[PDB]
Amino acid sequence: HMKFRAKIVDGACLNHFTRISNMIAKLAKTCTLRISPDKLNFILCDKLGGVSMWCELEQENFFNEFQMEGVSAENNEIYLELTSENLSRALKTAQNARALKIKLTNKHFPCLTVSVELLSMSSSSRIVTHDIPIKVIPRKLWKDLQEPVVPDPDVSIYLPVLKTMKSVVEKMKNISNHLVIEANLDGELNLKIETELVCVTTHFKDLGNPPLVEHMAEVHIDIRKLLQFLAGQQVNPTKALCNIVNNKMVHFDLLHEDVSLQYFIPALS
Amino acid sequence: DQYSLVASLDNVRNLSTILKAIHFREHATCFATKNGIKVTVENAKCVQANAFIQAGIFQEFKVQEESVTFRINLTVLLDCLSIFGSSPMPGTLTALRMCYQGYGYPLMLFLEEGGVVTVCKINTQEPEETLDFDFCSTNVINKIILQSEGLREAFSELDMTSEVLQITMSPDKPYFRLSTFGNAGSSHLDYPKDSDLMEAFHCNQTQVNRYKISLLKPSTKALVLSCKVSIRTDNRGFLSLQYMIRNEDGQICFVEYYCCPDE
Amino acid sequence: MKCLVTGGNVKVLGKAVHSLSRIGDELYLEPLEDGLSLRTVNSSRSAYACFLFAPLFFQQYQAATPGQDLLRCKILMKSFLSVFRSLAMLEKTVEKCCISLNGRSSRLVVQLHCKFGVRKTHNLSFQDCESLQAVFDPASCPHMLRAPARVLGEAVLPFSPALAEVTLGIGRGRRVILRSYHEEADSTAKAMVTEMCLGEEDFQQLQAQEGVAITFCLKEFRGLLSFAESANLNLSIHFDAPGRPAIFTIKDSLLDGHFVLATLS
Ligand SMILES: OC[C@H]1O[C@@](CO)(O[C@H]2O[C@H](CO)[C@@H](O)[C@H](O)[C@H]2O)[C@@H](O)[C@@H]1O
Repeated sequence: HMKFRAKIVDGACLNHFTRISNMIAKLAKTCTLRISPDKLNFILCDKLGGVSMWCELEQENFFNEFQMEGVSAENNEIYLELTSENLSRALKTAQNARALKIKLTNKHFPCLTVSVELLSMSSSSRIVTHDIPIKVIPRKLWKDLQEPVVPDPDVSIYLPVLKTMKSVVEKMKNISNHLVIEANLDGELNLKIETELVCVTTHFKDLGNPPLVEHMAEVHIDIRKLLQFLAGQQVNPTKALCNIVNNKMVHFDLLHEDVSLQYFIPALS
Repeated sequence: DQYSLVASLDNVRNLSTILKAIHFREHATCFATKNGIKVTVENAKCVQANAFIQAGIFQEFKVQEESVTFRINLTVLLDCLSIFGSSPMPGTLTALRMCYQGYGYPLMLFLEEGGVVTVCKINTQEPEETLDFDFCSTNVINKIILQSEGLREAFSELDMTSEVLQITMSPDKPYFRLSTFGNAGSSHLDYPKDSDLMEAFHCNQTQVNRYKISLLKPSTKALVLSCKVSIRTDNRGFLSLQYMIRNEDGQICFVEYYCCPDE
Repeated sequence: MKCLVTGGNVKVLGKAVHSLSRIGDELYLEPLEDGLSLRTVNSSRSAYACFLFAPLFFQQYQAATPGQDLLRCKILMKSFLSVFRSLAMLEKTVEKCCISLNGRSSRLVVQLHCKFGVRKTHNLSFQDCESLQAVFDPASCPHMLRAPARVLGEAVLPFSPALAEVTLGIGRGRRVILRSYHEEADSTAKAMVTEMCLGEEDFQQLQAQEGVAITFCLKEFRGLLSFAESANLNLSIHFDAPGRPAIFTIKDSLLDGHFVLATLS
């Protein structure tokens, strides 16, 4: 008898959650929500181009009420697959919300039901209810929903202003969908596209590197995936790190307001 | 430094904006001379759009020959010129340094914003036959100049359904008339010669010419950025539209549209 | 027939048309004694809309046209909508709008008198026809509701702009319920359902039996809502049982509007 029931009564929290939801709705059409006693993770392990995304929330930073029971005491977790825009559309009016309730239900079929109690001046407030269709993922499939292992990065560099990067890759994408991203321990990072009739290279410098030769570590990637990740970030993150594994993968590690986001983009072909 | 052409701008927008006014073809021909740069795009013998940026607009501008010409992909060119975004903020400029070594070499762009530097290598092509519409002020039957600002809304509401746009200019009423003839609909746009918008009116004969409207549609881009526009037709029936555009530094630049009549 | 509009009334006439273009493909026009009547109907004849602009809505209103006539005509909604397409260009540049017709004329003339002496003339073609009518009686409807359009606008906000049908129903405590409706089959791709439960105090009037519920076209309702919200007017809904039509009404001092929508059986 697995179950989940949570509530948010704090305005700032309700909005923070909503923003995070709008974000993953950008990074992936479909995602998996992992529920634990103290956390909530949004997971995308779509292997193709096997780009992965791992988002983690600390339940206590959002909910004033939180309760769940996994499949079994031993493995006290729950994995629900859902359509991202569904969760965003549900949080659509949370701007004028007094409270938010989320609860795993099974009326017509399994759903994550979200109830938004709108702000009111009387004793009776308007209520918006949304029944989000979810698919419970069986324990056997949980293995393919674990956060990717982080092989030590050849280079780990602080990322530049994301809005600026977005603009640049936005335009580069109009020229090619292949992109080379490179960086070094000297605080330099370059974005590069090369086609027969036009080449473009954007040089970022004085970026800094985290403690612990200056040849660069590079990696060829699908530009559309880099655009996706950047398009998702609504604001420049507190801590934003780019970790590259020469010719193998770029790994982004963001930490904005106690909410970490790990995006993984593998090399091409 | 054997560079046929070298140019610089503390503000790329003093170039990218004008170039966007004539961006309806993927390719354009660049013509540089001691006096400045002329970019031209053509639509197969029917339409020609030219943008001219006088050398005085640039901070650095030098040509090492009598004239230098080359063809480039305008779309890529504009994509690179706005590599840093299209919504810059006050006090946030993107500078440009253009370099074109010579025949057979790529156009090089160097842009920097906030210290970030973008390098662009845009291959050049062999120019092609560039149409010649010699709109001599001695061939001009009628000429008119309007205040661009108040024509934008109206001009964007031209029934694109009709395949043609008919222009009427005359010393008699109506003075200046644009007419369409679309799906079960005849429509007319009239501007009186004594209008506040009418800064100059010199029609000494009644002319009525037709043009395929879709050929004239792209002329809207230039209209939006201009502050003035003069309209002229000649004895052949060709249309000439000259747009006066003021850049961010108050300097003036012109865009010109020529269109053959429809028969 | 001659109708001359000025001031803000030009912009409101434009809105009425946009709002009408969201129901039917043909615009029916009847200059009546008590006002200009603009009507349209569904492509399936399941929706009916009508706006009646009282005489004082115009600066000059002359229903009768010289020559053997008593005008009743239909015009391509698209052609008429193009005239008022840009509510922006209206609000700003347009000062006067004059709609005219002669007995020996073949086209309907709409002439916008714009700033700086600019003038735009539209010659629309029309077809003489019979008065467009529908059958419905609000007075015999057992249930009705009345609330400011702004409020219903908020009631419909949670749903998707693309939602086709919606269910309106009365709950206990006199709570009004709006629920998204869909079709289809024990297949996957089950749709998310949204429900909005409104307080009783949100309605100026509510006379319906609990458990009562009807489903209708939201895309079409929104046509009347948009016009009503902007004009900040109250909206009434008169309905019966599933299968009978739902009647949506608004009433200003210079105009009347009715949208008669069908309900699933
Ligand atoms: O008094 C209400 C009664 O009038 C009718 C019949 O005349 O409606 C007429 O007037 C409406 C506009 O007020 C038109 O939309 C309608 O087409 C016309 O018949 C009845 O329909 C209504 O119950």
